[PDB]
Amino acid sequence: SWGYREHNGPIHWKEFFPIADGDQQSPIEIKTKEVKYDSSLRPLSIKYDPSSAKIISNSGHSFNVDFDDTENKSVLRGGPLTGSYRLRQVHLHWGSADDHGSEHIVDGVSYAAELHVVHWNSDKYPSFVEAAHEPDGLAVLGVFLQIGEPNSQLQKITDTLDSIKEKGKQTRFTNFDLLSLLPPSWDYWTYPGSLTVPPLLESVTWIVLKQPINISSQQLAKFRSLLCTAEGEAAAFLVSNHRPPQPLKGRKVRASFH
Ligand SMILES: Cc1cc(=O)[nH]c(SCC(=O)c2ccc(S(N)(=O)=O)c(Cl)c2)n1
Ligand SMILES: [Zn+2]
Repeated sequence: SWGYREHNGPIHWKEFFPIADGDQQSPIEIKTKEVKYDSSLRPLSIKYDPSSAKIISNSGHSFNVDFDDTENKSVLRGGPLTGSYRLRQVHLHWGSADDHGSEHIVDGVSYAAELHVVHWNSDKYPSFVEAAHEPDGLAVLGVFLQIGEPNSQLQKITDTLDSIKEKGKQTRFTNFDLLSLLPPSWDYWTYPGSLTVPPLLESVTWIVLKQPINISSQQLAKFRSLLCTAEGEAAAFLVSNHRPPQPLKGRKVRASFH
């Protein structure tokens, strides 16, 4: 099965999922002199209910905070989006070293990690599952992490990781104030792309915030202790789980600011 190890990592994914070589793949290099300022883009309209968070799990590929998306308590609107995108899931990407952990790269600068906040278009689709197969179905907010002072909201996640070390394990997790976790500035870049993991579907409107948030080196290192392997399998650690940048193939990256 797919992963980030030598045999099963990003270079080999095209072997099980050919769209890995598609024309709208993510992540990408963001080259700021090539981005087009677009005055029709709107500021982000963000509403996240801290009670929406319910469970945190180890998928084998990252941790997932899953949100109750039964109704429209936590939604993203504005930005490049038409209509209302419902919060589903938060997860993180990192690398084995603090200087190279993010998926999107900005003029060659990788960050220490990158948080993804995944939402789905419930104004057009009846479920996440249906939305995930259409070009306008998903919207992902990408937030960079840089090493700095410890982050008291991320401490809440790190404190759970010992209880979910094995692939498949879950624990309850709620009262998570995702709105306060975001950086001061919500200036962003946006482009049409894909999931950055298999099945790599080309259904995502990416919204990548320019300003990073801080995490300490000790908090970040805790994520690398997660196993990519299940209880009863030979242990291997998820030291790195970021996909390299993919060809832009003529897509327009736009900025909400200039
Ligand atoms: C978000 C979610 C909930 C769920 O129940 N199942 C799944 S399958 C994984 C998936 O669809 C997915 C994974 C990664 C991403 S990412 N790395 O943020 O481009 C996305 Cl948009 C979607 N994903
Ligand atoms: Zn992701």
